[PDB]
Amino acid sequence: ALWQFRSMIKCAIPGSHPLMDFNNYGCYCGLGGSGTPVDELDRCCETHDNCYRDAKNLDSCKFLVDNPYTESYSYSCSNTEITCNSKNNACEAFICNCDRNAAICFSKAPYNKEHKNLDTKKYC
Ligand SMILES: CCCCCCCCOS(=O)(=O)[O-]
Ligand SMILES: [Ca+2]
Ligand SMILES: [Cl-]
Repeated sequence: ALWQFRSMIKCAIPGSHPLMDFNNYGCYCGLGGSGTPVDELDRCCETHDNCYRDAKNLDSCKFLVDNPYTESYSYSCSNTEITCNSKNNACEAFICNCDRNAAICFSKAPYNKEHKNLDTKKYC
């Protein structure tokens, strides 16, 4: 679930402001996205959007009727270490990892204020 995603990011990147920070960033961090990613971070989101694309096409998520951001799952945090609990079932585990990997990715990609609120129509 999205709330869990924001929570997950706040775990891997402490003083973070997930939504303020990762929405409308680059050409992929946000609703949808196209064009060439603008940097390592924008790439993290491209990967995340593909992971969510596979998720819906996953047999294990056949009963999930909406966007993966509505799929709730089970994760824990410890020392900015994100764990996807084994109690998660197929679809959840999967979606949990799309998120986890994204948080980790986000925490290791440079952040360039210039790529925030980028003009998509003009550069994507
Ligand atoms: C352009 C941003 C769209 C998504 C905004 C946040 C939607 C979810 O809000 S939440 O259910 O408390 O995690
Ligand atoms: Ca996106
Ligand atoms: Cl995204």
